[PDB]
Amino acid sequence: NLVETTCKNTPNYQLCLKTLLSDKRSATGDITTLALIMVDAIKAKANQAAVTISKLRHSNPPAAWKGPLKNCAFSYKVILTASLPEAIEALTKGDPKFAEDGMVGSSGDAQECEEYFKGSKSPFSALNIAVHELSDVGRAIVRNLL
Repeated sequence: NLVETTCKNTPNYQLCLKTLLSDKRSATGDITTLALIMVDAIKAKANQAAVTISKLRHSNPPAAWKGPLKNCAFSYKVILTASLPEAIEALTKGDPKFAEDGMVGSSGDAQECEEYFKGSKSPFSALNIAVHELSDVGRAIVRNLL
């Protein structure tokens, strides 16, 4: 019952469980594999956010959203091109401290994104919240190895 036990040691059991059991690798999965499955979930959501940000920026958004959008674009670019790749590298290399830092970064960047839309509607709030939730679950999985 590693998936059960692992997901119990996360800040969101039901999300962890739903996510790991979607993936085929979970049934035969050690802690690192489960980390690896979470990263790929974060990546799916981050790719969606990246496109969604781009669309909005191309849809003649109100001026007040230009700042937030532009900053969010940078956030997801870092997540996609640096944070997540380095986590996959680190988990592969057997160096989890560096994969925890990927999960910490992606969580803060998604949260910082949401935060720019404070006091207004947030046009892709669910995607920010998903990247943060999923990231906070990956970080917990990763910390079993520290």
